[PDB]
Amino acid sequence: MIELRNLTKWYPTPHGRRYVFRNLNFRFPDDVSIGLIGRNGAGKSTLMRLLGGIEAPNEGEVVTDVSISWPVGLSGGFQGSLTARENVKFVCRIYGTSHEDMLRKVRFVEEFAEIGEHFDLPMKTYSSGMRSRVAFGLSMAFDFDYYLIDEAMAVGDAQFRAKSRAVFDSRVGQANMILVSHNMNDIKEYCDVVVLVDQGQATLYEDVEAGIAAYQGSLKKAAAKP
Amino acid sequence: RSPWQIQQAVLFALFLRELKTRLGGRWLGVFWVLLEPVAHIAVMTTLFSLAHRAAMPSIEYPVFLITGLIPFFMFRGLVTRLMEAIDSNRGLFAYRQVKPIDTVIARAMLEISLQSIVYLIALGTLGWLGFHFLPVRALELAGVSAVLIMLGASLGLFFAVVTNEIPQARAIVRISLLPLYFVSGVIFPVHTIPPQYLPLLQLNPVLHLIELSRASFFPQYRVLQGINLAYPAGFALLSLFLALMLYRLRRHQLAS
Amino acid sequence: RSPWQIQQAVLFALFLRELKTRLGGRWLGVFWVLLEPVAHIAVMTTLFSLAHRAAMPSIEYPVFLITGLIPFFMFRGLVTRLMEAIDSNRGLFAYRQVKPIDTVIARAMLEISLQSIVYLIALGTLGWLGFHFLPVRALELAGVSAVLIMLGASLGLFFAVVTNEIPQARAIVRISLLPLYFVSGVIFPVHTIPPQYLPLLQLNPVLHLIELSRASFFPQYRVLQGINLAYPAGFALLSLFLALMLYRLRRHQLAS
Amino acid sequence: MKLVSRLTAKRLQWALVYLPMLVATVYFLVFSADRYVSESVITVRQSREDTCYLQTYIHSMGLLQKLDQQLKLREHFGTPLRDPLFRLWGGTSQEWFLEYYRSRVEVLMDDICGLLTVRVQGFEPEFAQALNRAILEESERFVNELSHRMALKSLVVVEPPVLPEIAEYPRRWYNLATLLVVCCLIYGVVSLVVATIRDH
Amino acid sequence: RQTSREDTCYLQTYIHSMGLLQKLDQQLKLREHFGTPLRDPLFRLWGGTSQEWFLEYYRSRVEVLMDDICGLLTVR
Amino acid sequence: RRWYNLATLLVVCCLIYGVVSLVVATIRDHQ
Amino acid sequence: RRWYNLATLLVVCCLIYGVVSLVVATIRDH
Repeated sequence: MIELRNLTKWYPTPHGRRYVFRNLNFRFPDDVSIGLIGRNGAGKSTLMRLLGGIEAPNEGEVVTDVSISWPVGLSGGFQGSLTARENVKFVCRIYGTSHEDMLRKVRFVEEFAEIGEHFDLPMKTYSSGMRSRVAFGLSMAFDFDYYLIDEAMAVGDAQFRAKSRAVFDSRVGQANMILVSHNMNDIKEYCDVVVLVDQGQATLYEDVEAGIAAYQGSLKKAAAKP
Repeated sequence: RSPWQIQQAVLFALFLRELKTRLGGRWLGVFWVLLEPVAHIAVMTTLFSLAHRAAMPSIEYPVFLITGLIPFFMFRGLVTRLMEAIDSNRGLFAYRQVKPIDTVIARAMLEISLQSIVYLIALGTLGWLGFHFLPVRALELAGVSAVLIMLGASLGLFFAVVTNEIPQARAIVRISLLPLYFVSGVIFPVHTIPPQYLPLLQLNPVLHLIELSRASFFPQYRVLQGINLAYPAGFALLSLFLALMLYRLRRHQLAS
Repeated sequence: RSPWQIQQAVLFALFLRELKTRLGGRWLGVFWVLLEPVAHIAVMTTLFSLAHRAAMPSIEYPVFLITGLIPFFMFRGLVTRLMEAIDSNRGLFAYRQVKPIDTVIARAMLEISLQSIVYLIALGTLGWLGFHFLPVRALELAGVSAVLIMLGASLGLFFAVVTNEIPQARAIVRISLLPLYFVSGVIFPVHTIPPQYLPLLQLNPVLHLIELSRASFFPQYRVLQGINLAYPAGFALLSLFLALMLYRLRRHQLAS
Repeated sequence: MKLVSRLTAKRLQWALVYLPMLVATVYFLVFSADRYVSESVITVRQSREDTCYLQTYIHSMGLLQKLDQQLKLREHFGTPLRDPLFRLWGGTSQEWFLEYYRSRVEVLMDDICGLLTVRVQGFEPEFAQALNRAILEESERFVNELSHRMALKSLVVVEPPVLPEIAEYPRRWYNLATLLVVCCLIYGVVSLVVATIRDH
Repeated sequence: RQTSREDTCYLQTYIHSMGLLQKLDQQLKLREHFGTPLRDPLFRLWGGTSQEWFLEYYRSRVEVLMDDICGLLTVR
Repeated sequence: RRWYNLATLLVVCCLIYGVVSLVVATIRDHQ
Repeated sequence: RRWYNLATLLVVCCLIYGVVSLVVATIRDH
């Protein structure tokens, strides 16, 4: 169960408060896959960050009784001067995971990353792909009830993308996923319900096709505005 | 999952995380942090030995200097590393159950443990040289040290919360700390300065704490009037209440 | 496109870049860079006025203290801001036609201009209070100031090149600068300290520079023996040659 | 490293908190012996050099031999068989006897008056007062003899030695409390250090 | 005063001395007077207390302050 | 003191030339 | 003092050698 109660989030600008959400109250459907769609700047990424706990709402709150993951593939939470083994160890201490569990978590991340000796080298020497790989491994290291993706399927090379797709296909049936993607084929394949974000309001569609049609109609209406 | 267990886990993670940054990667930060007191000891012993002999022929300079210098180092370290705690780990706030107060108190406990180690090492090497190291009254010394630690941590937390989104204030409080080295009378005994400027110097709580620590540490140490523990104790309690209240008021804005 | 022209353009750009960063975002940095000297003026005047009166009844404390404190502030600012120049703009070397030496000399000229402005303001406010401000021998004072500026910039560049890929050294040189405040004899006249420790204190070049600046600034100021300009001049020349040579050797490795 | 992780918590808890306090409580509440204190405050007048000589003379060896001849300190201090720490074991060396005596009598002098205070410990209050009185008499005779040997001066007793009613130095509760504080601090530091070495 | 600081600081030491306490207890019966308030158990002299505790109580009840710039003894 | 002065002036001139040449090379390194 | 003088001369020779080594590394850089 995920609920946004009185969620009001704004951005500080010199011309005033750029409000993104105003008194947003919305209940996510339970034990289903969610496709968060909307226009550019409508508020998909910030809502995903609010769900993942990266950014706290200015007003209201998010109430959840299930585990919500961080953006998968995000390298912003790392330390450049700290190596990957100590980084995933620190993330393990964040969630209070036991020593044996941390060991395998570390071994699993190291084996999935396929980086090598640079696994004992810090992120300030890493590239974008290396950071994406280690972030993806640290994301899969924990069994989350909900996994959040924002265009994380286009990272890495073809082999890494295929490995991630196979892993997530094996994961399907064990955990839920909130996906923010501009490609509606992925929404049709991976998501069971659709949540459209527009003008600070979230609308739920139990049918993926209906939500896609509604978003396309909203885009056409926006383009038709003179 | 009670809040206490996750709080303890994240505190331990932050503490060892800070320990890694503060100490050298080659495990050599202890060398510099032990060099810091001995240089001051050397320069003050070569600069004010005969002045202290003229001051009082009862307590030798090295122990009297250490027993005031190390608590002052603990205080300045607490203030300095506590005021910079929040604006050093902005990315780490991305994870849930992190908070800034956990970072500031992890830095506080790291500083406390490190300076306790330095104090124990200094007392050991002082007793190895034939000096006097055993405190005559250790309970009063422990209470005074606890009050000083609480005051330093409270001031550091207050400066961390208040001077958010203005680094420049952090630039000036440091220059306020330099005269406090001489105002507090840690180096030279305060019994020598004439009373004409005493009351203005009685408003420094760390002065009262240092004289009371010296009185509880040494046998037959004369403490002058108006060096009660009540004034620094009330200062520390009021500042801690104010800092906690200000942090509670500005909670989500500090996380950012 | 002559090398001097592009060098001047990038120096002006880098110069204003350092300016924006050093000065406040609300055009307020002049306030604190004027507040730093006056606090030390106040505390030293309230702490050592009668001591200076007992020292010599010829030169009043404010002008004598300013004329040594401002050059020392310029020297310490040059060293501190110069040694941190390379490891502050690591994202600036991505563009070509730029070098770390451009950043260090832009910071040097910014510090020189700021401290020259502060010195002129202090001299003006000193002459507005009825004191003596006009230098009796200004050419010798200018030469001494130039030597001190070159020595400070050279030491800062040397510490910038040498202590790359080890920030911990930058942690300890600050604690090497605090005793230098009292060793140099800027606050109190050096004529009072007994000669028993003079030969150890004559190895400080900034001491010689400060006494020579005071001698060239004041009429009938007695300079003690062994305060020749030759020793600090040779120190500055040798250090500048060594620093430029070390920069030239570690040129491509510095920028990364 | 195999035993480094084997210290766990309960072993460290036991061997660093509870066993030392068991032995401390057992010693203080049963094995300890009371040590009464007699306090005197004297000065020398016709002069900081003179009370300096006196302060050196109180802890000297010749005064110790004279007092041992007079009052038999070695026999008196060996009586408390229950206390093994603060008793004078028989057949011990002369140097240890001097160190023990110097520990038993504490000599202090204020710098702003020159008053010299002495506190003499003994296992019987009358013996402590007698030892303090003998110390004062021998000091007076010593300064008079030093004045006479050159070829005038007398001791001033601001406070004559008292006869104590109860002993004051073997404080058991205060020692237990400061042991609590020191033990807790030593636990905290060593547990933090064992945690960080184990995490490595 | 004669007809310095040494004699008045000797007095400062002597006011809290045990011999003066014995003389005052003989003269004025301090033990009997300081045990009269029974409703106050914190600032009363309990019966059958040790001589050391009696001396500490007397030192708490009599406060002696020294003015060094004037050399004046204030006894409260 | 002819020889001491000559040696000191030679060392000083060598250091000055080294500094000037290094500064000139650093200025030239802007292509 | 033969050994003290030899140690001092060794130290100053090592320092001189280091200085000329860095100088000759600098000039050799084209």
